[PDB]
Amino acid sequence: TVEPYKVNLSQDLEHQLQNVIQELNLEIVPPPEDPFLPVVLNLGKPSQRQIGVVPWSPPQSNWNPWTSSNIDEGPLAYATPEQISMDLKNELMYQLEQDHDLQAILQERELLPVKKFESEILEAISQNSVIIIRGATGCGKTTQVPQFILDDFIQNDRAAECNIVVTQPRRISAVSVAERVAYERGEEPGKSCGYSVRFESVLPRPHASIMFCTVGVLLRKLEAGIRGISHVIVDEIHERDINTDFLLVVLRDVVQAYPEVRIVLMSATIDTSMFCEYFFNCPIIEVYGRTYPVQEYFLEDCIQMTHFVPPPANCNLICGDEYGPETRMSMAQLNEKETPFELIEALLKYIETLNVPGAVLVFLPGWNLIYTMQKHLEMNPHFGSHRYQILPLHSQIPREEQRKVFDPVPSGVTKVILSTNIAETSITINDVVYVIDSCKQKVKLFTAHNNMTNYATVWASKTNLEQRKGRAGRVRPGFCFHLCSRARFERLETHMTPEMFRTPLHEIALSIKLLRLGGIGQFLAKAIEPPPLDAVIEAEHTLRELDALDANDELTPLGRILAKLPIEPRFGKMMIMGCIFYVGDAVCTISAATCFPEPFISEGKRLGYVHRNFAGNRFSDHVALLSVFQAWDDARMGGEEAEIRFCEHKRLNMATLRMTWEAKVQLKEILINSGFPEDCLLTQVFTNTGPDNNLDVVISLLAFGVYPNVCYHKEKRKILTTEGRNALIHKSSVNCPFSSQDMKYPSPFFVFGEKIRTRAISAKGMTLVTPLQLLLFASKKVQSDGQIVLVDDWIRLQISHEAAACITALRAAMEALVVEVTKQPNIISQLDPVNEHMLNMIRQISRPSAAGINLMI
Ligand SMILES: Nc1ncnc2c1ncn2[C@@H]1O[C@H](COP(=O)(O)OP(=O)(O)O)[C@@H](O)[C@H]1O
Ligand SMILES: CS(=O)(=O)Nc1cccc(NC(=O)c2cc(-c3ccccc3)cs2)c1
Ligand SMILES: [Mg+2]
Repeated sequence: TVEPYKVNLSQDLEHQLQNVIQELNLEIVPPPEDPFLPVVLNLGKPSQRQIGVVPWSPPQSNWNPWTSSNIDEGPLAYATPEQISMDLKNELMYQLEQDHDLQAILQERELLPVKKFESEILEAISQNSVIIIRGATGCGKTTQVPQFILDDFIQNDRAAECNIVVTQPRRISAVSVAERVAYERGEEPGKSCGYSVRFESVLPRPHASIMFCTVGVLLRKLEAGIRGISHVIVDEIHERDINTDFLLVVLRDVVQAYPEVRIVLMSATIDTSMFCEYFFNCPIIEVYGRTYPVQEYFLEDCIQMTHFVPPPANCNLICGDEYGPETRMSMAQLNEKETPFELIEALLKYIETLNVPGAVLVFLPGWNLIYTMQKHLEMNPHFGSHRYQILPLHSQIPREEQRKVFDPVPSGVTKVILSTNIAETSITINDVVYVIDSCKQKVKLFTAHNNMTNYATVWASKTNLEQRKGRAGRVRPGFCFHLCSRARFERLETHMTPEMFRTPLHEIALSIKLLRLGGIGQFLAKAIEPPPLDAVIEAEHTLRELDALDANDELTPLGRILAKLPIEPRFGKMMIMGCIFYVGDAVCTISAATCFPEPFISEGKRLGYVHRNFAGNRFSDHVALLSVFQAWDDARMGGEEAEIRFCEHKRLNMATLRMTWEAKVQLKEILINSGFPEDCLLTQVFTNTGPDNNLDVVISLLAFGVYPNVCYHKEKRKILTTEGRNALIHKSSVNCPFSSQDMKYPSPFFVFGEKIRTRAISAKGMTLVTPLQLLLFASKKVQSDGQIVLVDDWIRLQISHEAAACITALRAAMEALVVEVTKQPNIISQLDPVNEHMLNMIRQISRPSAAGINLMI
């Protein structure tokens, strides 16, 4: 157990709290008659009910479908479709006529398996409202089909009547495919091709254009409707991305009401009968090309071929008699929960002895096991520049480094790709003869009850291993090396659990309400495979708690704002609260930074003197974050090269800071348009060492945003979670003790970003908060016996009943103000003296000094 923490609160402040509560006429819960029966201090403190179909209209010559606005300037404002159609045709005919590098690219395009199905695909699309283009990965579904459709309208003098939307499940795919199709038309993105992912877009031209966006972005732009679009291409439907599954529900209603629209669903070689039945038994256009017979090998075959020996229910124990005693004895020593890196090294050295030039595609879960495998290889001098080109391929690296996987290598060098499941069905790498398959997947499991994020390394499906096996037989007779026992393969599920089954639904719930599609549960019931009940109940509960929905489950003015903001609704509300306190910029910066990896280059180690200094004396990763932005935004003043020098010298990832800043500008814009004043979102300079009340309030609002992630510090890295369970301070934290010197925290309480479950519970991105900040924002339920208070039945404080119930009343007073503010956001300019008195009182108890703490000593 742990003793109740004493909160040394001054007599002056305890009166001020009581005064404000009295001035606001707040119904404070009085003390208990006796101990043993404690009282809850929590103060509990609508629109008419409505199904609806998202409206549709075809392309128009004086309309820009991407900016969702009229063209009332330039030549295209008055110009007729016939002129635009001829102007765009003549331009393309002349380009193909001249550019010899473009002619060569078109000659590569015309060799892709999909090419010979061009006639049938175009014929199918023209006849039917919806079709499915099923076909193996590498035929050219993604890159060619949109072009075929566009060219067919250009060549047949109807370029003005074509505007294609193409949805991709991943961010990287939307941007990469746009860059790829642009190159294939001898352009950069911004002409015939463009992309619109989250916090980054390059808009294409208003006519005869393709938009490669993510589904999340499309849904956020449907508020007006699908106006000025001829075709909607939903790509990679087989991956079962939750937002894609959701869009198919929307699009089916759209097809039914507006059958003139054209929907093209594109899928790998899977059972597409589910989607066919869903879209009124639509046609399935089959696409195929040359494939070679790939030899399948499992963990037994690999260990035996390489004569491998590991260092110092389990399916590695189960092994057939048709194998060797040492093979069976060797395999048995391998832990299934880890990937054998030394075996992959042994498999690469075996691939050499076969004397058949070809690239090796190594499938791994995430950026960690790719980083680990890469580091492991470069240690051995054999896997050097002269003999091996080892290229990593995951989401969070520059596109320059990702483009290099397609580049040919000089003969004598082997191209080894250490990739995630991006290279499973989403992209095809050429000259791939060998595939080393870990047989694992990285999925984000989230259990709401304990607020546990688990980036788990779970088993892949049979369908996954069959698709990964097929990545070898596109050049010549290939080999696939599965690192799973022949027993384990039998125990694998046929298909991966679709995201709809195992993902929070509150972001989708808001989308449903914004687009006015009716009831959350009513709409999600129409899904191709509806989500489980508790996930819909959990979503409806989450949005009610935030006052995003009311008792009638109808969207509130607050809920409308949260829907438009593309971040966690809890961070969206934290930003709204931030605006009220005139710290809107800082909270927008913090909110943005959650969407990107850490700007620090720590390399999975403890932080150095340089990175730790950004934290100041606040014992906060979030203060460190805000501080690198202050330092970075100051360094940018001296041009681009000075920015690159600052980043290199301070070991910072420049691409991360730029994308995060860009995101902050876009979040800020959505608040401005929602009615919030300009001068409550200004970049206010701050100190991370000296007294700063604006930073005090940011950390108070942080506590709200990351709730229910709070923890208690015991000794060294060992911390106590909200479940009363043991957890660790993450190595990458500033609050992680460097070497043996134990940190003297002025408070044991920490709010934090993610509650990562691995071997043990690891709290990442930690910020120290006072016990007053704990009671104000980082708690829901509070019970008092008169002397002790019980915060969410996990930790106890020794604080005056009066102060604890008053701090609990401010929380309710703030919620009430947030509701009033969201009805008319411009009221934060001039507030009632009474409202500013409770804001000033929150500002007061946000201070360290308020809890008798001086961070400078
Ligand atoms: N960035 C790229 N660099 C080189 N080749 C590429 C690139 N993107 C796609 N390709 C090639 O284009 C062809 C079609 O790919 P794609 O349209 O993604 O196929 P799919 O039908 O599987 O979606 C493949 O041969 C692939 O190797
Ligand atoms: C609604 S639709 O489905 O018919 N068309 C559609 C589809 C997908 C995406 C977008 N639009 C965008 O992605 C973006 C637009 C702007 C923008 C807007 C105004 C001024 C300046 C920039 C930035 S991103 C439209
Ligand atoms: Mg594809």
